[PDB]
This record gives sequence, C-alpha cells and structure tokens, in this order.
Amino acid sequence: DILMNQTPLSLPVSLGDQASISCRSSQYIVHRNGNTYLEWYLQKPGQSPKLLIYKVSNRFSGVPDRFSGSGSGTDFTLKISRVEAEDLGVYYCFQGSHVPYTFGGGTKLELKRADAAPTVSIFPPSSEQLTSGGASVVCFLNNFYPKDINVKWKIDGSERQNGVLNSWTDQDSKDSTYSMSSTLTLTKDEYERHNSYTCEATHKTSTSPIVKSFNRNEC
Amino acid sequence: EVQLKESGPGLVQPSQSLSITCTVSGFSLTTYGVHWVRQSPGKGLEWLGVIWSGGSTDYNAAFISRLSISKDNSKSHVFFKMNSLQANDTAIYYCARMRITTDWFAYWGQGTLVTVSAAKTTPPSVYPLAPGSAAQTNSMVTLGCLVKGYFPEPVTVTWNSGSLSSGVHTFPAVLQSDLYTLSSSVTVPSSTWPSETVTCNVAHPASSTKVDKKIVPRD
Ligand SMILES: C=CCO[C@]1(C(=O)O)C[C@@H](O[C@]2(C(=O)O)C[C@@H](O)[C@@H](O)[C@@H]([C@H](O)CO[C@]3(C(=O)O)C[C@@H](O)[C@@H](O)[C@@H]([C@H](O)CO)O3)O2)[C@@H](O)[C@@H]([C@H](O)CO)O1
Ligand SMILES: *[C@@H]1O[C@H](CO)[C@@H](O)[C@H](O)[C@H]1NC(C)=O
Ligand SMILES: [K+]
Repeated sequence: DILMNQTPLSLPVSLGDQASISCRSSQYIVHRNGNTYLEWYLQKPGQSPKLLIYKVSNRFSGVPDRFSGSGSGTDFTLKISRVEAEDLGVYYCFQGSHVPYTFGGGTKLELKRADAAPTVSIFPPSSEQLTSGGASVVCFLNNFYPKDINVKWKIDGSERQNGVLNSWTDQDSKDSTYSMSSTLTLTKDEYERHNSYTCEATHKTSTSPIVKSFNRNEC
Repeated sequence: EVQLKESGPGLVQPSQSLSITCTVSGFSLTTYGVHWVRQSPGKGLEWLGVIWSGGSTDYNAAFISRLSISKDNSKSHVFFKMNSLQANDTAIYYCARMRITTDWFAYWGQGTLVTVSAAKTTPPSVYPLAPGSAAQTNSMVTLGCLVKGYFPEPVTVTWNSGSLSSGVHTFPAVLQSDLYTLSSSVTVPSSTWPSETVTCNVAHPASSTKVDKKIVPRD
C-alpha cells in the first residue's frame, strides 16, 4: 500500500500567521489515467472532513484564496497564508491513485497561547461508590499549555500503573487551554488496604512535579 | 442540495454485520462513483472501497473478504455491508464522493458512529466529587461528578441546570469493562461553595435516567 506521512503532527499558530503542512508518499501517486489524485481535507470537531484541494493544486468550491496546494513525485504541501479562526482543525492528505486509497495521519492546526500550569485536584471515592464495591480516585489536571503532560499515581509511596484511565479535552473555545482527567479505579477492598494516595503531574512549566494527595487515616 | 444521507444502526454485536444505506441527492450514481471510508482512534482514516458508475467495485484488500458495496441507480441508494465485526471495528463510517477529476460533487455524508459491543443498556451511577475533609482550601474550588458504568453513549451533564456554564470541563467517555465512564469538573468561588448549592444534572436518554447530584462537603 501507499504510505502517506504527514508532518508536523501538530502545528500551533496565531490568528494571522501563515502555515505549511507536508505530506510525503511512499511511492509515486499518478493514476493510470494520468491524473495525480492528491487531495487535502480539513475536519472540525464533530463534522465530516471537507475537501480543500484536489488533484494537487486545485481549490474546491468556496475554498478561500489563502489556501493553496503544490507538489509532485512523493512530495506535497498545503500552505495557508493568513490563518483565520475558521481554519483551525485537523488537516489530512489522501491519495486516490493506487488501490487501496490511503490517508495521512493528520495535522492539527491549533491556536497559540501563553504557557499555563495544570491546576491539579484530587478527589477521594464517595461513600456511595464504596457501598457499591468500587473505589475511583479522580484527579483533574485543568487548563494547561502546551498539550504535553505526564500523570502518575502513587499509593503508599509506590507508583501504581494498573487501574488508571485518562481522558483529554480538545482546546477550550474561551481560553485556548486543555484539560485532562486521570482516574484510578480500585475495588473497595484494595482501596482500604492503603492509606496514602497521590496524583503527580509533570509538565513543561515546572521542573518539579505538582503533587496532590490525601490520606485515608483522615477520611 | 448535494446530500449524502446515511442510515443504519449505531450498535452492532460482536461477529454480526453492519449495514448502512447512503441516499444520494444532487448528482447521478450513473455518472459518479461513491466511496466508503471509516475513522477510528486506532487507525485514523481508512478507505474501504468504492462503487463506480457502471457498478464495478474496488475494495481495500484488508476488508475484501467481508465487505460488499452495491447500489440501486433508480432509487439513488448505495449500500454498504461489512460482516463479522469485532471491537476494533468501532468507528465512524462515511459514504463520500472523493478523488474527483472534472466534477464539483466532493461531499461526505454526516457519518455513522458504529459501536461494536455485546453490552446491555445500563444506566450510570452518579457519584459526587467533593474535596477530602483534609484540607484543602484556596480560590477557586473545583468540584465534580463521576458518571460511571453506563451504556450506550451518550450522557449529558450540566451544572445547576446550566447556570454554571463557565468553568466546566466535561471529559470524553472511556471504556472500563464493557461500560462507559466519564467525569465533569466545575470550578466556582471558594466563598460561594458550600454557602451556595452546586448540583450536577446527568441525563442518559437511552435509559430514561435523569439525576441531580448535590456536592456536599465531607466531614
Ligand atoms: C461503465 C463504465 C466502465 O467503467 C467502470 C465502471 O464505472 O464500472 C469503472 C472502471 O474503473 C476505472 C477504469 O477506467 O478502469 C478506474 C477507476 O480508478 C476510475 O478512474 C474509473 C472512472 O474513470 C471514475 O469515474 C469518475 C469517478 O467516479 O470519479 C466519474 C466519471 O464521470 C469521470 O468524471 C471520471 C474521470 O474523468 C476519469 O477518472 O471519474 O475508471 C473500470 O472498473 C470499468 C471495468 O473495467 C468495466 O469492466 O468499469
Ligand atoms: C482487529 O481485531 C481483531 C481482534 O480479534 C484482531 O484479530 C486483528 O488483529 C485486529 N486488526 C486490526 C487491523 O485492527
Ligand atoms: K450517466
């Protein structure tokens, strides 16, 4: 199959910046009929992808001038000249020359902002949940930038890897930050075998991790 | 005006088949091919196959053994059927006209979210998330609701009937066991809570569940 490699994975930008997205094919993508079926799609959250550029360089119906494509051989590029708010989303490249047709991995176009540390909050299991036999310890890591972040659970001094599930938000409409939850789920019985519970966040902003915790002795 | 309308199930049992109808308006199926594509967090966008104007087909060979695309030119319907679905076939499925040459009918259907699961409909538990007794105070205060063990998606969550629209992060659902779990955080003035009531409203229409859960401080 033809491999389609997009770069960068993620591209931060300010409203008014110019942007350049790359797509590289593992082979030549000229159809038997002579046409080069390299296409560029933009997708917003919760919407279907929409065609921007077809046959390498041609703009689709209602695509602004600021969008343009070029390329040949194994090398293709999409450039935006002055990014506007409506341009933010995930960009994909597609080849329809050689069956099976294939997509690139996507490039996310997101809005730049100043750095922010996560606001970390730890929550013990409710008494209601314990009655039901389960114990979910929840940690929120809210409003941080950039996206990259690491979360670590410790129980009575020891890192705990199993039982941890994480969920991430998209970039916030109002402030442009992200937010994450990390949830450690245990049985009631194992929850009550331990005393100290710690959620640890390590982020670009600090060389020290941010550590929130509680003790069951006090619960 | 050009529309590709998708219809079919959003839920398929493991080992069963997925059928989708794509009802096309705005161009002729006897002039233009219609493609089928899916999107999953494991594999991103994947092209599955195509039915050309004459009824000949091309399939992605990773699916050829269980995939069939046919059509009815007179009704303007394209039919997708995939057999023997497994958990990792959970994805958004699309019909679409893409890889265009001469025409401007490049449009995608609205997408059909297909979940492959043997799970039974199941209402959520709604656990309130309040700070541990110890300690812990500074402005603002972050609270939450844990909405655990439901099926299928979705649930909605608002706070104080939507009064606290701002300062809320409701995270994407993750699977634990065969059921869904998510949480919503809300951040509101330290002076307000608990002097001021904060209640999360959770809805799971599939089970006719509506639950308000007040966040009591713990002692
Ligand atoms: C009845 C027509 C015979 O052609 C087909 C069929 O329609 O069933 C398709 C044909 O596939 C190929 C080919 O020429 O071998 C290759 C394939 O990759 C495509 O390029 C198709 C068509 O050319 C695509 O048609 C369209 C499109 O759907 O995008 C629409 C057309 O109106 C036109 O705009 C063209 C464009 O100008 C040229 O691409 O695009 O052609 C092949 O499967 C034969 C089969 O050999 C018959 O036994 O059937
Ligand atoms: C998908 O799922 C099945 C699970 O039984 C597995 O056999 C197969 O390796 C998986 N392949 C892909 C491409 O997801
Ligand atoms: K025709």
